[PDB]
Amino acid sequence: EAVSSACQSQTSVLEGLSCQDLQKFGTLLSAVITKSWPVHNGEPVFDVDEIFKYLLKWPDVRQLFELCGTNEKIIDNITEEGRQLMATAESVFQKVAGELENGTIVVGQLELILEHQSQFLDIWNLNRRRDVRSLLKRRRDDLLFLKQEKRYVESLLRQLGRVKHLVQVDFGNIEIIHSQDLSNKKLNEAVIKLSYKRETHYCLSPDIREMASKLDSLKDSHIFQDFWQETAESLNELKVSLPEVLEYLYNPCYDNFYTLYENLKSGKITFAEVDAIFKDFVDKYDELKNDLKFMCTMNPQDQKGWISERVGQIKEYHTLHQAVSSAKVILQVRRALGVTGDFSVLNPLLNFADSFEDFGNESPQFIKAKQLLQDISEPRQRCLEELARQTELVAWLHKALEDINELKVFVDLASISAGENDIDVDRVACFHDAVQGYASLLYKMDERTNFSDFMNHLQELWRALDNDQHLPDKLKDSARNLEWLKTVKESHGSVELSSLSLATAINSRGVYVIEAPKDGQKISPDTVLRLLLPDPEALRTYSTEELKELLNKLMLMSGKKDHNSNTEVEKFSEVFSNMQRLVHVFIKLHCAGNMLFRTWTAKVYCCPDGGIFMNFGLELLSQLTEKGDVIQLLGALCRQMEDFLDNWKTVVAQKRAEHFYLNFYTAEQLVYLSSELRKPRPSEAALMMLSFIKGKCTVQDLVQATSACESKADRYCLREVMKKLPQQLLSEPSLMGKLQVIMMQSLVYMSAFLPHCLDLDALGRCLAHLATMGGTPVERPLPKGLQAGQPNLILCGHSEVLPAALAIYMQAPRQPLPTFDEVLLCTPATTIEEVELLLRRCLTSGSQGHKVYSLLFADQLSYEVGCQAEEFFQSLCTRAHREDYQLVILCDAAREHCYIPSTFSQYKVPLVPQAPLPNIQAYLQSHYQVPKRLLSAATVFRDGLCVGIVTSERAGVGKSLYVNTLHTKLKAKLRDETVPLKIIRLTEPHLDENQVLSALLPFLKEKYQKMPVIFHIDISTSVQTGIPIFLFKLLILQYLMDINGKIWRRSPGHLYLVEIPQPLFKFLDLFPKVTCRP
Amino acid sequence: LRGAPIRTNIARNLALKENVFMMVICIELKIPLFLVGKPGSSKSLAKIIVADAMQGQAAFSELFRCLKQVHLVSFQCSPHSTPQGIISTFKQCARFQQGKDLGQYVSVVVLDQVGLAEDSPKMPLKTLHPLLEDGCIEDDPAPYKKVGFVGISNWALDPAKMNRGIFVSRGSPNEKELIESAEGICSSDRLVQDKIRGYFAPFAKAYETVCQKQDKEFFGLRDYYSLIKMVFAKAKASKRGLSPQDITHAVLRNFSGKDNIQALSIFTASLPEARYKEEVSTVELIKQNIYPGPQASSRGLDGAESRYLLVLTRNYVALQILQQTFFEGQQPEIIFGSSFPQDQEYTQICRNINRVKICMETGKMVVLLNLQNLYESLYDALNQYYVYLGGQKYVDLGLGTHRVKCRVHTAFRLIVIEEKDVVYKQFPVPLINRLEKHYLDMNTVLQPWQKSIVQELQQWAHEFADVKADQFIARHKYSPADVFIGYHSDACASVVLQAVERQGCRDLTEELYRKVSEEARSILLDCATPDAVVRLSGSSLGSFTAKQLSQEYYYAQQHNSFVDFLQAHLRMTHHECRAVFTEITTFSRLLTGNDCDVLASELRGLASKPVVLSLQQYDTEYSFLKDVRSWLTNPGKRKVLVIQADFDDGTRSAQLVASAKYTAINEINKTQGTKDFVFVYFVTKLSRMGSGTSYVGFHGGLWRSVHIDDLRRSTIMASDVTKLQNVTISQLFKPE
Ligand SMILES: Nc1ncnc2c1ncn2[C@@H]1O[C@H](COP(=O)(O)OP(=O)(O)OP(=O)(O)O)[C@@H](O)[C@H]1O
Ligand SMILES: [Mg+2]
Repeated sequence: EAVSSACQSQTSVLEGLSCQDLQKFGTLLSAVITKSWPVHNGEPVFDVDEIFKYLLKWPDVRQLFELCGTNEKIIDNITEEGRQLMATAESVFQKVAGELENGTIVVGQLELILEHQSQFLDIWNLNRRRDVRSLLKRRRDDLLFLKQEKRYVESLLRQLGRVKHLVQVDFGNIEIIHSQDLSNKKLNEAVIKLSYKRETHYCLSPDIREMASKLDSLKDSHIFQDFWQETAESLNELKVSLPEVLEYLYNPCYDNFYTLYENLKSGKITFAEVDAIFKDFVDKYDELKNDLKFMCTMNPQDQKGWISERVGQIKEYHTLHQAVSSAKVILQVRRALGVTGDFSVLNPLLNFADSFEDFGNESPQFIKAKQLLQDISEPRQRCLEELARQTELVAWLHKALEDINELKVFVDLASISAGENDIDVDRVACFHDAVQGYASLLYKMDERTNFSDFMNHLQELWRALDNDQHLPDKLKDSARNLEWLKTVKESHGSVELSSLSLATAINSRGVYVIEAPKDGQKISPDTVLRLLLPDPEALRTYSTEELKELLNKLMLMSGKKDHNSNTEVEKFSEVFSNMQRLVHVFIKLHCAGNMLFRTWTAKVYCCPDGGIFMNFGLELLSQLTEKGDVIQLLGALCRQMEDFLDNWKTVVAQKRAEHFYLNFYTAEQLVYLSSELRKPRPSEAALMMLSFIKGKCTVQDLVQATSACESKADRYCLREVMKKLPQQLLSEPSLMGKLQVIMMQSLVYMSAFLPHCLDLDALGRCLAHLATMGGTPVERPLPKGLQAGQPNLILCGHSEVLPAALAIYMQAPRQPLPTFDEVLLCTPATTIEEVELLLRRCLTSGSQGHKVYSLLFADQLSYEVGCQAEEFFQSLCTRAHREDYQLVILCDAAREHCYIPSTFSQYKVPLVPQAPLPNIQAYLQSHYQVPKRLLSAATVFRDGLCVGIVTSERAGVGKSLYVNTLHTKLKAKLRDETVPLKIIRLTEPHLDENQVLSALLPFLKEKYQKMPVIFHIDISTSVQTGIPIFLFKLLILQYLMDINGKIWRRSPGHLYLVEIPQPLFKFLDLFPKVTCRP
Repeated sequence: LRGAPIRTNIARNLALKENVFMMVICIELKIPLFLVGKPGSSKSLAKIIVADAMQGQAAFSELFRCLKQVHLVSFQCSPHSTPQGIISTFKQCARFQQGKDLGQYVSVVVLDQVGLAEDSPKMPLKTLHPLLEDGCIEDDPAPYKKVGFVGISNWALDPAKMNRGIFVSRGSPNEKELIESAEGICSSDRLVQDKIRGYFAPFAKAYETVCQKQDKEFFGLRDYYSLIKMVFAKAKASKRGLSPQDITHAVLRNFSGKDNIQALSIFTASLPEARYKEEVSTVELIKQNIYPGPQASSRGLDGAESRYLLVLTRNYVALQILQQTFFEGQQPEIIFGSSFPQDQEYTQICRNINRVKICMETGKMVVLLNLQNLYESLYDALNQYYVYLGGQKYVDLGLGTHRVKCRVHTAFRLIVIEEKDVVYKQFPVPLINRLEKHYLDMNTVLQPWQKSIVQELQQWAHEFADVKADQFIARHKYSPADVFIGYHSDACASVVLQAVERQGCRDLTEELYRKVSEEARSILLDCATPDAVVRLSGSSLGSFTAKQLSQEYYYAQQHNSFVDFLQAHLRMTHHECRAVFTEITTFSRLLTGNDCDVLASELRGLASKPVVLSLQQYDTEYSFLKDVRSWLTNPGKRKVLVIQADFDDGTRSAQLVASAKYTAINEINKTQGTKDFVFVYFVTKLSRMGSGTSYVGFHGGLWRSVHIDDLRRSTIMASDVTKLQNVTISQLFKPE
């Protein structure tokens, strides 16, 4: 184990051991040779290269072989598997080692032996006892020539491809021979005698090889690539071969290079090539030294006095040219600066600039002329160029500022005027630094100063430029802001406070307000918070989005590096976050259904020591206010609010668990019902939605339910709480205690706080009473083969699920049809609350009837909704229920992979009930029959069915004409009919029931439209994925839903008609259908 | 192109000239433009150069002087876009061109990712058709309403609707195009370009091969341009040409991360001379990416820089290694979507963005954690293009419908830490190309012999719980989790990381192997419950190793009480680190408030009144932040802060620790001065009912984990249980 550990690292294990003990040394050698093996997840090799690499890289294998071969009394006793492995290793070594006497060796193993020469020589001398020197030297020389020709090919290919855009050259066979890797036998190189060696690179002739040798001698010589490119331009497209390129393209280049060579050798070159081909070596010569040394590589001749003086000429010419440029730019900035002055040494300079000379020698009279301008800079003349071209800028400064002292206040005037952004605030500082740097020549400049003073000023500008090399760019981007620089001094009242200043203002006197607005709009988080900033007496209101973008703007302020700014901005951000979070908890509560916070409102004074001001919409409880720092008060208020939300969801879950019928409606329908039932003459919306429990509810029955629900004992209890509460409020000094006790009393005794509503208990009692007056309870037995105590899962098929359910319910002839209860048609993205309500309706004790509760299209619920639904179902079976419930779940046959079908695999009834289509048709048609003595719109239909689906194979037949003629036939009888004919054109795909519900809303919420109204729905041919669910929700279940609002109930006496044009084909046959033909 | 202001290291490909051409002609004729193309098609660069090239009267060229002035109004197009945003942008430019010279001033819109919101759920690009004809909607057409539009998209665009514009649908950049762009990018220096011109064509060939190899669009043009700029900078700084290590480093850095791509092999096949036969690991590539040289970014302007890094990992391991052996001297800030209860996401991302901006201005490294929520607010800063002004770099950072330029320091690096699966299946390809990919998950840093250390320690700690004893009549096999609290089948990797980091020398001498193994053993046993260390006498380890490890557990390491641990800790110095952060796991009950008072009572010499923090009350991040700020504000030296975290309760304070820990360290890195030491201790109470095994392992890097049985001191029993092992109950009652 220890030797396995040691050889796992790359250390040496045995190097000088005195271990003459034979058996034990053999045991440790077996251990090392079984644990130093190249394990690759468990004895994979099937190859000989890796074994050889391990042989040649391990400092203990050669010692092991030495020790095992020195004496014959050790190998005999090592191990059976270890001896097998070292025999395999010796065989592998012999295989790769008899190969080197021939060319059969592989190149990779050859470089591997050359990089471990000592290891290989020792192991070869060891194996010799069972040539080395000459064979290995000859082989390495062969390899060296191999790499020499390979690099020749590489460089020739690269150079001929650098101009690949001009000409293409087919490279014989090398283009494929060189392409392949270096994993081929050495014998392919064919090292022949009688001397020459022709390798796998079938070179056309040795002339190409010597051309490649010269090209690699000047592969990097920049001058050579320029010459070669310009001579390659001479050919121009052309598919040309190698042999003729030598004289078409290489020979002219080499000839020009050779002639230019002897030209520089003579020192007779002219200035035309000096400024034509040496134009990219400006202020860079050492690499030019090495390039010109590369130049003398090709000719086997010395370099003793050739590059030094010639590069001196090059650098002196470059200095001369940069001096001309500096002189002309300094004269330009001088004449632009307006100073007359005197230099009197640059006239000969510009005269020479207007001169042309042809010689490569040293200008000798110009040494004194350039002495004044030897080492100005290679950079830094660009600053003066910018100064020269920015005449407008300096003219404006000397028409506006004209001095250095007032600048100290000028930028200050800018700082307030500049914007809040980082760019806006950095403009002032960049302009300030630019003018501070350039005052050396912009302010210390007279209309007449001499050369020496100008140079001293240039020197002090130089020492002003050493620390900031960006000064010219500061001048540039400040000059580009000339309009702002103009308008800052003539600045009028800038009426825009700031992002940070307005932060301080809203922190100083901000008033956050939560209202839950009484106007018609929604209760979305955007419309439930407002902000007031007062002043004078103007007061600006702020919306949530405006506040959020304000937060963005002051969150992207620049760097002011002070405690005040960042502390105040983060305080404002923090109070905004806590305010939004209280809004969050409040809106969660509001959507939970509270009746205590509907008329709640809250003012939060962001001012320090501003506190909070709560308010409730009732006269029997006084206002609630605090004081203190807003941040921890708001934290406490939010913690208490969330805890109250948890308690409220708990109490509503418990109270729903007691009354069944109060589990019918959704939470917001509960709050609407509690509000409405206290009205003496309730509107028709809640009457219609009560018609789903009592059925055909009226004012008298509802007042009977609401009058026989309460007792005077409850009134005494409320009087007790009213006489008890205010002193409880005054008991706790601060508001936290009185808040906790008011909310606790609300949870325990609610109905006294709002003597204009009903609590959950009163609502449940009223609904139960309406159930008691509305008798003849509905009974529905299960089908054959369906268990009556456990979930009945069915996997029917997408075109059969709905008929399956409609046949399951057929087994109750002459029983009233199902409604939104016990029949839940699921759609993707269905609110969890609706399935929770269905599960409650199917697992409550108080039902006065046995009914089958069906969950259609179960797989279509989302993943998270399905998970929550299953958790609630398991919980509700865990606590308590009635053990005679009929629960049927229907899924799609091909959609078994979803959550709720997978989780009911054990609770599966592989039966798939169904009934013949005429049976379902007779069921539905007979149950749609309106009884006589009802004064219905169905009288004109095919003898009273109040439902019709109008369809045809092709359009343009007159289905709408049939609808209108039925309407006018009804108009013919029952004179003075004024019968409305609503038309709804459902047109978008992914059909939405809310649109048709809303269009249907204003028609029976009036009670003056109880007269027969022949509704006529119509459809468009782009509704592909939304027909069946809506059709079955409206015509069969007789209801229209909304998660948070009223419920529309189809009524027996309002005739409905749905056009549908021509999957669904079987479905349309279910309802009492009419069809028309051309 | 020549009339436009020049920029060094810009290539004259047909691409760029074509986009800027079509752009200048269309916004002059007020014609919509729908420039599409794969990432690296120079569309955004075309937008910027057109914006800064077509100024009216102050134009650098006389031709752009005779042409109009342009004032675009940007509008980023996130997939969560609303038509109100584009309507607002259009109204803004309609006001902008209202009252100004129509023939010399024109305002246009740009939707840099218009193709992204083609299938947004809110139907954003559905009122654009009337907008691009009569200026605005639900109102009269009028002058000062006609507005240009450049619908830049990095994705294939629907042509049927957008036909009214000009679809300049850029194709795949051909090999000649790539060699031309190669020539143009390195145009900054003439001399080295003629030395490195040869490599350009094989680079293009290999890049096209790799781009056509993987169906996924993991590699693109931005990587190629970064590669060529990197080799350009390396050659120009080295001034002698190119050594093969430089080329392989460049291709490795700008091409990596993808699992089924041996891009090094693909490039080196076409470059047989540019072979490398030595091993170069991801660790040094990260060290080069994050720590650019002193000679780097030291000359005029910043044309040549590395890209921001995006580490690909799995099981969220990158932070451990990065904080162990790379983040030296200065610890970068860590930004994340804090998991504290009831924090709104918008405020949190705003705060993260502000911290990002502060770091960029100051020049302190940023290590991100969540990008699927702030990618749309960073890719412009991840575009690495700078709007220079005063010689200072400025980048666009955007919050909602608000994009604002902001400063960036010249010494600033950014790291995005993400897992392999999330990037490969959720990360957008433009972000992939904007970010320099690199995979360093768990094994890249780990040497093979260090993996052997891992397995040997694994088998060593697998039999540490292996005890067979008849001291009790019971048969309960002990898991390695229970003997070493926290162990999670992976903590061996983290602990060996910690060990090699502690060694520091990081070589192989056959002595470092042994000592790293032994320090790893020490770190393991430092998180071992005392009952286990005393049962160790009869466990499968043996009974001499039992004595030795018990000695180390009770004599060298301190495990009697929290106060003894604090004294021993504060007595000794550290690795010059201003602060030391220790995590404490306990079975005793968390301190209750008088205990910290007495704790300071015997810490009157070193501590500064340590404060305890209950994590069930911090229903906001800022409560913790303000507490930490207060604790740093109070005077003193060698202060101590302790955070209690009961894992065994009904609360949710189980993963929240993560957020809290980062926050605390973040606060220090941004709120501690330069003249006070800090010690932060995180204490957690665990049970022996299996909650002491379901607890995650040794969070490595910047958390020294350790296990104290009971926090409170014990005056009654002795502090050394080995003597109690030696003596019997009788010997406890002997008289003097
Ligand atoms: N002609 C070019 N020569 C050299 N580099 C270029 C060229 N065009 C673009 N780049 C490089 O591309 C990056 C800028 O790309 P840019 O942001 O313009 O992308 P894009 O293709 O327009 O797409 P997107 O719309 O996603 O931004 C820089 O890193 C820059 O170096
Ligand atoms: Mg019709």
